[PDB]
Amino acid sequence: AVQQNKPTRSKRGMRRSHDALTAVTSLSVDKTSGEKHLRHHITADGYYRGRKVIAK
Amino acid sequence: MRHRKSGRQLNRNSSHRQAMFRNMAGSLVRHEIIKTTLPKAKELRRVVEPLITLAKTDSVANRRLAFARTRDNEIVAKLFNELGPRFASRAGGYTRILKCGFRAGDNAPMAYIELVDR
Amino acid sequence: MIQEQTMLNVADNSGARRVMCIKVLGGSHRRYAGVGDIIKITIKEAIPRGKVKKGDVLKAVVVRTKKGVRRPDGSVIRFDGNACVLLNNNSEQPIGTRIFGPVTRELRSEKFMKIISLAPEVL
Amino acid sequence: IGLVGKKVGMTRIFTEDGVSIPVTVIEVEANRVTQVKDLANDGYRAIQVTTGAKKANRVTKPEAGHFAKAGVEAGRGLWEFRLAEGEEFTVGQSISVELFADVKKVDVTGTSKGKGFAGTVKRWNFRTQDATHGNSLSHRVPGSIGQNQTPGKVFKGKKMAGQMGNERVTVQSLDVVRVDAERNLLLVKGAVPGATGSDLIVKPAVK
Amino acid sequence: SNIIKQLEQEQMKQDVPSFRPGDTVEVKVWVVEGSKKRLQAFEGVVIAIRNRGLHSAFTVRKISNGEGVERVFQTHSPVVDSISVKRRGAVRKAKLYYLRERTGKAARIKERLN
RNA sequence: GAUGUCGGCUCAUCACAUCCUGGGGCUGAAGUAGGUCCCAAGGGUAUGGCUGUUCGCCAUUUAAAGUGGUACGCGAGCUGGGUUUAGAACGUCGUGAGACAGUUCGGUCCCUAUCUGCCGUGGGCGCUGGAGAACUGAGGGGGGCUGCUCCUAGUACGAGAGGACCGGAGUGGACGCAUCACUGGUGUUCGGGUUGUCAUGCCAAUGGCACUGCCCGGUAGCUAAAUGCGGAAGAGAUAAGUGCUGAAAGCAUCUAAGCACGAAACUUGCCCCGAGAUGAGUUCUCCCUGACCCUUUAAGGGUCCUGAAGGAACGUUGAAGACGACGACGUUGAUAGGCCGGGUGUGUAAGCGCAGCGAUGCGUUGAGCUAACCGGUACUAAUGAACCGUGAGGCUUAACCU
RNA sequence: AAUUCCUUGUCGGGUAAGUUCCGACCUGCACGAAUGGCGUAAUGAUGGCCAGGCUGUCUCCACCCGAGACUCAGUGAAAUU
RNA sequence: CACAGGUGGUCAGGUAGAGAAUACCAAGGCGCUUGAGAGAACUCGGGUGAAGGAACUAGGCAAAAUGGUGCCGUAACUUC
RNA sequence: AGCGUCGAGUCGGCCUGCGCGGAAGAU
RNA sequence: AGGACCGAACCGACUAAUGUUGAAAAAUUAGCGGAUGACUUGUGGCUGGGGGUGAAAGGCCAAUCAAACCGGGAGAUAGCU
Ligand SMILES: C=C[C@]1(C)C[C@@H](OC(=O)CSCCN(CC)CC)[C@]2(C)[C@H](C)CC[C@]3(CCC(=O)[C@H]32)[C@@H](C)[C@@H]1O
Ligand SMILES: [K+]
Ligand SMILES: [K+]
Ligand SMILES: [K+]
Ligand SMILES: [K+]
Ligand SMILES: [K+]
Ligand SMILES: [K+]
Ligand SMILES: [K+]
Ligand SMILES: [K+]
Ligand SMILES: [K+]
Ligand SMILES: [K+]
Ligand SMILES: [K+]
Ligand SMILES: [K+]
Ligand SMILES: [K+]
Ligand SMILES: [K+]
Ligand SMILES: [K+]
Ligand SMILES: [K+]
Ligand SMILES: [K+]
Ligand SMILES: [K+]
Ligand SMILES: [K+]
Ligand SMILES: [K+]
Ligand SMILES: [K+]
Ligand SMILES: [K+]
Ligand SMILES: [Mg+2]
Ligand SMILES: [Mg+2]
Ligand SMILES: [Mg+2]
Ligand SMILES: [Mg+2]
Ligand SMILES: [Mg+2]
Ligand SMILES: [Mg+2]
Ligand SMILES: [Mg+2]
Ligand SMILES: [Mg+2]
Ligand SMILES: [Mg+2]
Ligand SMILES: [Mg+2]
Ligand SMILES: [Mg+2]
Ligand SMILES: [Mg+2]
Ligand SMILES: [Mg+2]
Ligand SMILES: [Mg+2]
Ligand SMILES: [Mg+2]
Ligand SMILES: [Mg+2]
Ligand SMILES: [Mg+2]
Ligand SMILES: [Mg+2]
Ligand SMILES: [Mg+2]
Ligand SMILES: [Mg+2]
Ligand SMILES: [Mg+2]
Ligand SMILES: [Mg+2]
Ligand SMILES: [Mg+2]
Ligand SMILES: [Mg+2]
Ligand SMILES: [Mg+2]
Ligand SMILES: [Mg+2]
Ligand SMILES: [Mg+2]
Ligand SMILES: [Mg+2]
Ligand SMILES: [Mg+2]
Ligand SMILES: [Mg+2]
Ligand SMILES: [Mg+2]
Ligand SMILES: [Mg+2]
Ligand SMILES: [Mg+2]
Ligand SMILES: [Mg+2]
Ligand SMILES: [Mg+2]
Ligand SMILES: [Mg+2]
Ligand SMILES: [Mg+2]
Ligand SMILES: [Mg+2]
Ligand SMILES: [Mg+2]
Ligand SMILES: [Mg+2]
Ligand SMILES: [Mg+2]
Ligand SMILES: [Mg+2]
Ligand SMILES: [Mg+2]
Ligand SMILES: [Mg+2]
Ligand SMILES: [Mg+2]
Ligand SMILES: [Mg+2]
Ligand SMILES: [Mg+2]
Ligand SMILES: [Mg+2]
Ligand SMILES: [Mg+2]
Ligand SMILES: [Mg+2]
Ligand SMILES: [Mg+2]
Ligand SMILES: [Mg+2]
Ligand SMILES: [Mg+2]
Ligand SMILES: [Mg+2]
Ligand SMILES: [Mg+2]
Ligand SMILES: [Mg+2]
Ligand SMILES: [Mg+2]
Ligand SMILES: [Mg+2]
Ligand SMILES: [Mg+2]
Ligand SMILES: [Mg+2]
Ligand SMILES: [Mg+2]
Ligand SMILES: [Mg+2]
Ligand SMILES: [Mg+2]
Ligand SMILES: [Mg+2]
Ligand SMILES: [Mg+2]
Ligand SMILES: [Mg+2]
Ligand SMILES: [Mg+2]
Ligand SMILES: [Mg+2]
Ligand SMILES: [Mg+2]
Repeated sequence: AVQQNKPTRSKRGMRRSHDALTAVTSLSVDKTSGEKHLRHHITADGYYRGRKVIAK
Repeated sequence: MRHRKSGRQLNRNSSHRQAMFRNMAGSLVRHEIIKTTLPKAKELRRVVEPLITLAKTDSVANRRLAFARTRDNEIVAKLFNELGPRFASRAGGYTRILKCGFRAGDNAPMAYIELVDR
Repeated sequence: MIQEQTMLNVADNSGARRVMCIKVLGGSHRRYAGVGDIIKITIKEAIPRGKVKKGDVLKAVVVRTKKGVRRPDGSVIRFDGNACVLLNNNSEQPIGTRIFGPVTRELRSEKFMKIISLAPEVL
Repeated sequence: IGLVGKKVGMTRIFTEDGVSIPVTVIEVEANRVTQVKDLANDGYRAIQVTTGAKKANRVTKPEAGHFAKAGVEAGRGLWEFRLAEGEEFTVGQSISVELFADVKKVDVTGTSKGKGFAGTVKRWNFRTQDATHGNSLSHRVPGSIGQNQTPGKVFKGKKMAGQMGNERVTVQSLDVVRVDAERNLLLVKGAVPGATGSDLIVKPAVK
Repeated sequence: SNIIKQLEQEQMKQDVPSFRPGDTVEVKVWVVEGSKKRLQAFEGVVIAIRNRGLHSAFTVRKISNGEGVERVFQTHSPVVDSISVKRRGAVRKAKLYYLRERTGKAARIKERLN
């Protein structure tokens, strides 16, 4: 099965109207380190909820 | 439908899953913290925590059951001599999962799983 | 749970030994006969001198089934084989004069009271 | 009117004459009248009821003000029952399962269990095609879905695969086996829609 | 849960005897033939037990008038008047479905002597 | 510059010239059972043997086994037996190549769906301040089948033979919805037996591999063969039909005026969807009661302060689920895992001791182990925040109140 | 009849029921003797028919294990128009 | 094509086994150049199935079944 | 006409205008 | 002894499913036939296009066969599109 007519740039754009990405709503701030991080995830420097959980 | 069913298939067959969790349980007991995918970490709790519970009561029978389930006498010794004693007064919850972002190669959600008194 | 093509043993002294169900009677698209239901049969095996012959087409009442019968408390009675009693095609009265093996209380009705009376036990 | 309850599960009642009655156990706690609707204000006659309990932190301010007007504790939801002409109720009144003490049969409404996306075999009792005899990839598939150029379309309501279950279902004319006001229980003969723990609406049988 | 367990507990028989698969049991059941109610005995080998509280059941197999018969009794049913163990059997398995393929000498169960 | 073909399968949909069930007139209609015509399309409307068959014949059912239309409905849905390629043979025709609306054996069925359509399921915006709920019901859909037995009654009817209407009670078939208490299936996540082999130093005990190695059982869940429930009654308006009163037409006449009956069709009643019903409805509750500047004076634009109700997001998740969605829960906490106790299943672990030359048996012991179950329990993970959403909501007119 | 149009010939067998099959009959549309006739043990991934066993082929499907399908990240076609 | 294809010779360990079959291993060599989740329909490849047992179908197609060694025993017909 | 009653029209053909039945189909 | 029997290698290709913009311009998987012979296989050689070769299918002769491929006559001819 294949198209009988070439779909338009308009229709292509309409299909892609749901493709937009969503930015992370907000980042959390660790209470000790002050580092931004994804909520419920450890920081880049290995903190979570103010505790040095992971060294380096 | 999967109503009320437990256990993740993890895109493996039963023999592969069993072997993988035996290996990963060994790794967590040895190192006390490992990094793995978040779903594997959640499944690993159901394998590792019963081994620690078993290890609270040191007997020949329990060491052999632990050996049947781990196949590593270094792991069995650590379970019975170190971890069982360390967790003697703790009613479950011997591990904690800490989410740690996404793997570079495949964007897999990752977590650390560690023993709680590490 | 007897259907077309099911082979049954015979629980009587009609002379038939093996019969095949060729119709479950008593409704359009009716799938199954259980204990106490009337079926159409053909005789597949009969003893040399009986009241019936191989190839005769007649009726039978199912008296024992492997699927069995449920009772009002949830209990089940199951038999090791399927068996029926041959009936005259017109009168629907037993051909034989003796009944072999147990039957069930499901046959206690006016039509089959003769089978109950002849049966060695009723479960 | 009826009452809102919860499906506890199924069991049986043995009678002395050796009948086992399969029963659904429905927990029917006090239904509290939260609003009375009348012709003047609402254009129809009904009671709104709540039952059970909700944690204060999950009760929104709009919900809480509605319950506070009635002078009732917050329950887990709100449901309406239409009133017949002689039926009168007051806001704050509690209605118990004793309502059904002399009711012989009930209709029970619940949300059926959810089967997710179901094929035509399961959803509509379509017959399978041959497992063998040359069948190519078409064992549980639906078969033809229409005719030809006339009408050159599929008709609305065509039975096809899709969401099955997880919908409102009423089972009518179930025997009331026992009304136990002390334990807040209604026992009805036979199965009713939904999973253990789901909400049930129980009404005297319409037929 | 607690509700159902309470509803079930009040219906449970309190004097059900101990028995095991392989035991010979005689079950006396009520038979109502008009106004006449009487006890009928069904004696045979217990081949299966379902332990399930009020929903407990057990399956008894006998060879009756030349025919194998199995009855699944609902243990707490009032139809079952009484259960008595006539012989204790020594078997390994919980479920003795293998006896369905056995007759006569092949179907014998050793007595459990303790 | 291709509109795939007989028959089957799957899935249908319409017509009515009706096969059954419903209503009715006439009968050469006693009854039972028929004949024939009228009304009626709600629902229902065989399985097999033979043959590629459609059909037909036959067997045995059924209330009945309707007739037609839909590309002789349906191959981007299946089949490929028939038919119509290439091989081969028979009969036949032909000197022959070959041929036959003769036969015979063998003989590749492609397509990831763009649009329409259809089944499901979301996102957007709208509905005029915002928000959380409960609804009304325009409208739409589903459902609508029927046997047998008994009673009425061996009554009415009939010479007898036989044998009712009307009305009542029960019990089924088929179909549908739900459910898992029971009976069962499954149950590669539970327990056990066992073959070969390799390993853990060895013994003993275990693990890997051999389709889950092969098996025997089996929890939860899912489930049918399991077991609950359904079709209706009632009402309205009618069809054919039957009438009342009644002239035109002193009579007669169901009809012209007027009035009454009358069917599974129709409108309701039952079940489900349903306010995008843009004609965007209703009810209840909740929230926001700050300054100032500017110009293209306007439903104008901006700045500072403010950020509610609620929402979303994230997390732990669910008998919810393709994803979205929907539901529960987030420490003031049982949301999930673990843990504790129980249940269930398997069927008497290991170790030790005893008996035996030994395989093995016996004791400790209904032991040990035990998933998705039940009852509990903050041990682990569900974070303080942050984010979105604002700051009293247009004009006109009427009525009521200042 | 690998040949018979009429034809599902007729009769018998087998089946509850057999346009096929087997046995006969002869009315050979249009067999027939090395473009061989009629048989024939053995042989055959050969054609037809029947029976026992066996079964999800089917009544009528259910559940389960895996690979896809679905979601996320990376890469990234096609016929057609 | 870093392609389930094709390509002659030589070597020949252990346990079980008639065996170079087959299972498990040794020496030795590999996990096959996308992964991660989820646990719908449907498709593919498999396992089990109550009662029935060819009713399926053009046709038992496919599946299920049988399956080893020793001994006993074995019909018509036959070119023996 | 209906019942000698009875007291005004009545009867049935022809021609012609317009209607009625005859009249069942498939999204 | 054997164009003997059962059965791997080896040589084949009867059935089914898959695949059919394939993993593959003929395969894969489960079954299947031959397997001391009219067997199979390596290397090299010979036969050439109206010609070869053919246990014969118009089969095969470099993914091409009722007359190969390449170049030429050549812009054959085309009352057809
Ligand atoms: C090739 C054409 C086919 C596929 C089949 C065709 O059938 C025939 O043409 C039968 S005669 C040819 C048979 N065969 C070659 C010997 C080729 C199919 C058949 C059935 C008709 C008779 C002619 C029209 C048709 C389209 C519709 C149809 O029914 C087809 C054509 C346009 C179709 O493309
Ligand atoms: K039709
Ligand atoms: K009539
Ligand atoms: K109709
Ligand atoms: K056509
Ligand atoms: K076709
Ligand atoms: K098409
Ligand atoms: K297709
Ligand atoms: K279009
Ligand atoms: K169940
Ligand atoms: K189960
Ligand atoms: K082993
Ligand atoms: K609205
Ligand atoms: K949804
Ligand atoms: K918990
Ligand atoms: K023991
Ligand atoms: K022991
Ligand atoms: K136990
Ligand atoms: K001929
Ligand atoms: K010749
Ligand atoms: K000869
Ligand atoms: K043959
Ligand atoms: K040439
Ligand atoms: Mg076009
Ligand atoms: Mg998109
Ligand atoms: Mg769970
Ligand atoms: Mg994957
Ligand atoms: Mg394995
Ligand atoms: Mg669900
Ligand atoms: Mg079918
Ligand atoms: Mg194919
Ligand atoms: Mg297939
Ligand atoms: Mg159109
Ligand atoms: Mg064209
Ligand atoms: Mg009509
Ligand atoms: Mg209609
Ligand atoms: Mg109607
Ligand atoms: Mg037919
Ligand atoms: Mg057609
Ligand atoms: Mg048609
Ligand atoms: Mg196709
Ligand atoms: Mg088509
Ligand atoms: Mg063909
Ligand atoms: Mg030819
Ligand atoms: Mg409708
Ligand atoms: Mg049913
Ligand atoms: Mg249960
Ligand atoms: Mg079971
Ligand atoms: Mg196991
Ligand atoms: Mg050992
Ligand atoms: Mg190994
Ligand atoms: Mg190996
Ligand atoms: Mg008059
Ligand atoms: Mg009806
Ligand atoms: Mg137990
Ligand atoms: Mg053990
Ligand atoms: Mg003991
Ligand atoms: Mg426990
Ligand atoms: Mg012929
Ligand atoms: Mg003939
Ligand atoms: Mg046959
Ligand atoms: Mg004949
Ligand atoms: Mg013949
Ligand atoms: Mg000849
Ligand atoms: Mg001659
Ligand atoms: Mg000659
Ligand atoms: Mg010859
Ligand atoms: Mg992608
Ligand atoms: Mg590669
Ligand atoms: Mg390669
Ligand atoms: Mg080779
Ligand atoms: Mg090998
Ligand atoms: Mg799957
Ligand atoms: Mg199988
Ligand atoms: Mg199993
Ligand atoms: Mg079965
Ligand atoms: Mg069975
Ligand atoms: Mg059989
Ligand atoms: Mg058949
Ligand atoms: Mg058929
Ligand atoms: Mg086969
Ligand atoms: Mg097989
Ligand atoms: Mg040979
Ligand atoms: Mg070849
Ligand atoms: Mg092969
Ligand atoms: Mg051979
Ligand atoms: Mg061989
Ligand atoms: Mg040729
Ligand atoms: Mg070639
Ligand atoms: Mg030429
Ligand atoms: Mg020239
Ligand atoms: Mg030219």
